[PDB]
Amino acid sequence: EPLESQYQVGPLLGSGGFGSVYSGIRVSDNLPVAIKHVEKDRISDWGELPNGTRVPMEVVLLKKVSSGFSGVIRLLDWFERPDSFVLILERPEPVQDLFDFITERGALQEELARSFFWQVLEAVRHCHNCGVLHRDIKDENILIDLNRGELKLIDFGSGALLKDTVYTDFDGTRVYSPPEWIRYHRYHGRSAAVWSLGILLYDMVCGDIPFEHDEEIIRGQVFFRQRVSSECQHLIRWCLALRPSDRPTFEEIQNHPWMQDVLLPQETAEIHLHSLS
Ligand SMILES: N#Cc1ccc(Cc2cc(O)n3ncc(C(=O)Nc4ccc(F)cc4)c3n2)cc1
Repeated sequence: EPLESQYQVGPLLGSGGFGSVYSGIRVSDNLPVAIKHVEKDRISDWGELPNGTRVPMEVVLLKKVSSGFSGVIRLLDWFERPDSFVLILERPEPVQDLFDFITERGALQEELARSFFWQVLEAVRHCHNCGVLHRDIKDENILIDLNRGELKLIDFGSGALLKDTVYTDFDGTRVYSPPEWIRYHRYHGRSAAVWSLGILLYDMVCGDIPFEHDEEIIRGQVFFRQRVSSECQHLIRWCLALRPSDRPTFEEIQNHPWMQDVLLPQETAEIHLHSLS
């Protein structure tokens, strides 16, 4: 029942101002897991479990999205310690984050970018349907299950319950934040999400993000540094519309001409991932 008897703890995987994550194995079935520790003192957002339990908002959100759909890394279990919470998360093997993947490969071929972006969209839709807003969509928060060619969202440490009214707080990544936040400190969940997806898509096909400074975000002029098709440029520019109401809905994105004929995840892996080149 204690954490230490159910799981064998291994070396560090990663960390940050969000938490520290270790490799692990569930003793009962040898299932590979990831073990994330969060300091109670570093937690700003608290939530309530349906049985009235004070936990980190991150746990609340994870639980809501953690039914079997495989586009998010699921929370298998959690533990409370005197000064921390411990999250047991699934761990695909082999696995690589999208940030490292792009860095390794440079800009992605559009067929691959299409597959990846489509899966991210499906994963984000899943989250919204579960009443959860991620608020930090970016390459570092996306894992690739290399064998299956399936992408998985991680790190709901900056997330919130999804609502239809204005958010006046943001603790996600600034260069992925929309102009309305930069200018007015106000945004709506879905349209800000679409903005971040526009940045993500650009990063996929160009190998780097489009904006570095606040003035660039506010200007909203997108320059392409890599060869990118006219349909992909159009979708990107659309997602990066300065006015939130001018941005496409998720329906409109997925009905966009650039998005048609997406590969299945296993196809994607066979063509693009199972290779030395
Ligand atoms: N690659 C990589 C990879 C990606 C991120 C990290 C650090 C990190 C930081 C963080 O604040 N959070 N918050 C949640 C996760 C998480 O779920 N990470 C994770 C899960 C399964 C897995 F197989 C690998 C990482 C997480 N990871 C480590 C390894």
